[PDB]
Amino acid sequence: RFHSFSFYELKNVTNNFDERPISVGGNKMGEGGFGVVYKGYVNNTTVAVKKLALKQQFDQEIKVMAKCQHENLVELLGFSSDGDDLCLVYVYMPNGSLLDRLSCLDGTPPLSWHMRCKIAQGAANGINFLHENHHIHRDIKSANILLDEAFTAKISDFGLARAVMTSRIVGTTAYMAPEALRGEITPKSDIYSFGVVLLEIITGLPAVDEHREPQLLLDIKEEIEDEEKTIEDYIDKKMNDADSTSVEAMYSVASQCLHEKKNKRPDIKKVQQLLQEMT
Ligand SMILES: CN(C)[C@H]1CC[C@H](Nc2ncnc3[nH]cc([C@H]4CC[C@H](C(N)=O)CC4)c23)CC1
Repeated sequence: RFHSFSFYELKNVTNNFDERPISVGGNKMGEGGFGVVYKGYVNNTTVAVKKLALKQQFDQEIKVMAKCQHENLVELLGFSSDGDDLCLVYVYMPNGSLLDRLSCLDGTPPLSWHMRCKIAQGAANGINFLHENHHIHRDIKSANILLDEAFTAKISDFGLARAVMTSRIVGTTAYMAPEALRGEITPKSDIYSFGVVLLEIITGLPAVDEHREPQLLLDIKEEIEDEEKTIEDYIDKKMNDADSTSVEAMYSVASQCLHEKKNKRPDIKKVQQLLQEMT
């Protein structure tokens, strides 16, 4: 099981929940709609503390994380429920998110094609574990693929995860399958979202850019298919080791995951096999 941390302990290790960025000497790593993420130091070890700011997503995170322990999923160390605020304690990921590394946020070097292939394989191994254990993530995106000291991919944020139709449509629209947008709950929707992640890895482009044509990255599949553009035209130029053949083998996997008809998309086990054959 997990550790029950006291609020006071979490308060002094996050320097009284210092909201100043790390870049100016504070403890704030990033904020989202459901809280603030702080850098902490417990057992000399660095930790990530999400102080929540909702209670259902707290319990859903603990529920899914108690059941799901894999090499390619972030690990939750514990939580704090007793004290003024709810916190979630995780293992620290020194290389942040795949989104940030692909955008080279804060001046970090571009990821090589070799690093990118491993991350794709890793993230897929994580999705396969989730699907084998009958869980649908519902928010597969690069911001939710974290990177450790060896740049091993770790799927994060199981707040919207589910063990089919719903009224409460959730996820990130730039990554969502057409049927997910209509209200269907299916593991096939996670496959589609992973296809967008593969496109981000090949291109280094964000899934949505309001000041770009096309605004949505998934739309380049149409441009390539209708021979208006090539996959080579889109390949991230911030790489020196991107081999044409393996880039084409990854784009084929991405194109397959982005099939508009959910039943024509491969299952996650087929995705792993395809990404393995690529290397
Ligand atoms: C924009 N950018 C600066 C981001 C800012 C947040 C960072 N988060 C992390 N950083 C390093 N170690 C980590 N371990 C675990 C996590 C996250 C914490 C938040 C959790 C949640 N349920 O929302 C998911 C797991 C984490 C990632 C980078």
